[PDB]
Amino acid sequence: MKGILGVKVGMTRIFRDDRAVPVTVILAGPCPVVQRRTPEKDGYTAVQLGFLPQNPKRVNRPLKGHFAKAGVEPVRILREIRDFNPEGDTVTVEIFKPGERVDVTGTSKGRGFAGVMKRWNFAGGPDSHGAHKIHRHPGSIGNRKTPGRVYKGKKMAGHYGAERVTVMNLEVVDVIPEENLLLVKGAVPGPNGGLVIVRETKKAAK
Amino acid sequence: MNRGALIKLVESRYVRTDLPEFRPGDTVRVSYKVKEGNRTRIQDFEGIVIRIRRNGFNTTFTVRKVSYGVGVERIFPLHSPLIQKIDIVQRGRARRAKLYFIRNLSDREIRRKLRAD
Amino acid sequence: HPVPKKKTSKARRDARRSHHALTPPTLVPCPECKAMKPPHTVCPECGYYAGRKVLEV
Amino acid sequence: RHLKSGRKLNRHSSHRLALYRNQAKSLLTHGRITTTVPKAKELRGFVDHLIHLAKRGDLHARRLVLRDLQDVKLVRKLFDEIAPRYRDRQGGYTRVLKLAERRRGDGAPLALVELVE
Amino acid sequence: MIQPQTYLEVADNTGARKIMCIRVLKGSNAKYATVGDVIVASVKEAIPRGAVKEGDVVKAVVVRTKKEVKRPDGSAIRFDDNAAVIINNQLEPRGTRVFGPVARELREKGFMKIVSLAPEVL
RNA sequence: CUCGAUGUCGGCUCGUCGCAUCCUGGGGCUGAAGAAGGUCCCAAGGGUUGGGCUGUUCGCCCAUUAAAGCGGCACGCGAGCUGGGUUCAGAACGUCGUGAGACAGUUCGGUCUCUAUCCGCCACGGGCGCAGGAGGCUUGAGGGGGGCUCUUCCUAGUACGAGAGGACCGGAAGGGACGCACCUCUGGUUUCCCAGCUGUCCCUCCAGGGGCAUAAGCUGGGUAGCCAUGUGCGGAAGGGAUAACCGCUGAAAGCAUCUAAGCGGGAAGCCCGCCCCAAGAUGAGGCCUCCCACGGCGUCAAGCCGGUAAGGACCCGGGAAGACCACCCGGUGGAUGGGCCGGGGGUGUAAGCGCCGCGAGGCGUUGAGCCGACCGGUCCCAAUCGUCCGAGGUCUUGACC
Repeated sequence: MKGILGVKVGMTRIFRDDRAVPVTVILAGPCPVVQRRTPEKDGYTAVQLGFLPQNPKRVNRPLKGHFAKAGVEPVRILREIRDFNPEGDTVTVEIFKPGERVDVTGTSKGRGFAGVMKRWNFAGGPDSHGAHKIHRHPGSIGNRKTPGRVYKGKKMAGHYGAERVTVMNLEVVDVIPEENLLLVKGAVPGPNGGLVIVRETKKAAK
Repeated sequence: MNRGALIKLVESRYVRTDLPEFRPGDTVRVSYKVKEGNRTRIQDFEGIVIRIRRNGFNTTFTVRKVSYGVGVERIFPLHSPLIQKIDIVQRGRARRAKLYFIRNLSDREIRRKLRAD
Repeated sequence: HPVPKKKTSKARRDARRSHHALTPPTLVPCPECKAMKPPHTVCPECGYYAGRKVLEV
Repeated sequence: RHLKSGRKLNRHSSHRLALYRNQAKSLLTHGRITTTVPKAKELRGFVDHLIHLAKRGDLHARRLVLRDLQDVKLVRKLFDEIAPRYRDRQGGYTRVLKLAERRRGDGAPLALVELVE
Repeated sequence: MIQPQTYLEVADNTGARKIMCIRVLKGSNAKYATVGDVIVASVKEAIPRGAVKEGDVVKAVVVRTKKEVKRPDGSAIRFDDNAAVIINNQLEPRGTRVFGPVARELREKGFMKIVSLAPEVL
């Protein structure tokens, strides 16, 4: 239970007798680019690609890695374990049925470098009776002979945007089998018009 | 392709025209009935009149606060396609300049001024 | 206010000055005459790819 | 906060527009001019749109960019002097190109950029 | 939209359509005398006669001004801030009051009386 | 140790461990019917509100709350603030003093500096390596993040019950607090997007504009990006060992006992399951594809040169990625930028001429005009030409050819 995708954009829709908002998932259809047979990679699983960026551009290696079970002419590829390939090509034109619950993730839009301000919560310090730092700045960092020094792992300023992550459950809402697309009402995990993936896990007993 | 494309599409799918009703006009206080309901599916062709205020525009859009003097000032904001709607008929005039968010209205209005426009 | 303590020898000084280090200048030959041309550029001779419009006076 | 950013420039919007123009003008004068890396880049974008109306060719358009450069000599100078010369291509009437050196004291990389004949 | 300390409006048997609430009656961590909620307060404004007084009740949330966003994507905002005063149980304060309709209220429900009570223009 | 120097309060901000645990649960006990209390042992998991007055932490008081703990770290925090404080001179009196002056009586003011070297933390890179030289997909030992809880409603007043009184099993529903993403929607911004305006010197008088009227003079609205007060989501299951505490089978105490023997019950806690790092885990790299076992040199050739574009680097040009850097897609056999164009969404009917008014302006051609980041067309322009480095890919053993 997994879908590979080019995440489109977020937008609003309606359901039953009320509007609410969704997101645009789009995925041509990855294919058995590589299989870890188990005897192969006893971490058995399926690795696939789902599109194709120019052919005149392509390392030999790629060319033949493909050769393998041979498939097509793309570059978007990655892998996931414990997921059979009751096919040798997958789309979602059904692959992913709506009115179902899902879990999913993607690249995480890339922030900047902001301290106690950003990075973490609590917006900085205070402002007025003190302005030799006006409004916000760095909290405190340890002490005299307690550990006798500077700590080792509390939040910290800077770069906190160039990373990746995911979201737990979300809704499958709707399936557009033609233009391999699906509306899901999602935390648009990470950008849009870029890269994402979906997987489904949740033996959740309410 | 991309966004523009595909999306344009899905929406077209659901909203279709918000129900061809393309009577915007800046001013015009006017009146409609939304399904707005509850209690024993009392979805009521409820009609509120309101002096036309603003709007959101693209797939999702909204015929904005049209302020209505109820006996206190109550401004009503409503999504456009939003299947929620049934009747939507204008009464007032699509006049006045400076464009929307002209809350001048709701704010310092004063019936007189109001008419002053 | 915070003047170090001593200087971990030239040793250190280097450690630093060192990772520092000075690299060299990119160049191929004039798409026209000869000598060194950095990627997109012309110069006091050839000066072009389609109209020297440059050099000599 | 910052990242996804469009129209990227330096100094101060007034200073800038100032330049963009002054320069757009001087180039118009000489067909080709010498300055620094993006000085050119963006100046391209700009003097760029200008030639665009240069072409526009009409009482109005005229009125406009003039609005911006202020001065007949050139006004017409461009609008008829070369505006024709170009009226027929698909813009990009700019040719921004990296010279041989960098101004002194600093090594500021520069170039010449002009109307692309 | 909300507030802790508040100069709010009412219009029940009010001493004055105004009282200052401390905070929200909800899940121990107030911070929002929010639309259709129930909270705490004392009077701020005067009161000709009236058995009301300069005390303090608790009650329920009307109007707001900063997004009445409903389930049906019904949307509204009144340039007014006020709720109805409660007597214990919730059972409203006065015989009547100056204001009207709209989901959020009835929806919260517990106060039908308020419900049929403030109907017409105003 | 300290007087060649160790900043004392109160508070702030970021807190970190601790249990004699407050709320949480697990419990045997009751003078335990129910419910509810109260009585100890186990267990820190998360959690462990606002104001008032007081320079006071303590405290007393308002309102809630599941609850609104004690305390370790120079009563954590000045190389991170604050500085009411008590504690340099003033002056004040109240009080001693023959008075000079004085009172840990008091009250009004009362010049807190900081360009980081080291180890330490937060990030990001340059090495050189995990004995072919390579492009890309993985699996994790091991480490990191979050594990709360209301009130209502579900079975609720049949448990208890003379009666007054109250359910374990268990099951819902939403909410608060909070963590993670994210703009559609909601609202916030938008130094140039558009629109209105006074004063002013300039263009050429008239309009039509132009710089200055603070780094946009004023004002009213305003994408896109970023962003709450807006949106999705999360804190689970469920698996295995157990704390107190409950039992089974059974002696040594030829009746008995949970008890060494052997077996089970059992906690929101411990390992896992949940996401996020990760072989520089020298103890991996596992798998895929691919150039050749590359070419010359004194045998030990683990050195040289081409070798391969096998591949990549360089420069260029582009990027919600971004201090540099590395990451990322592209370089014209392209759409990469800017340009242009169609379009969205912005402003609110232009400029001119035309129509009514001495005029002010009003109406028409006008919902025109002008536009920046948003969908995407099209080589209009500029991604030319080139250069360099990069196998013949650890030791070892066994096996086949």
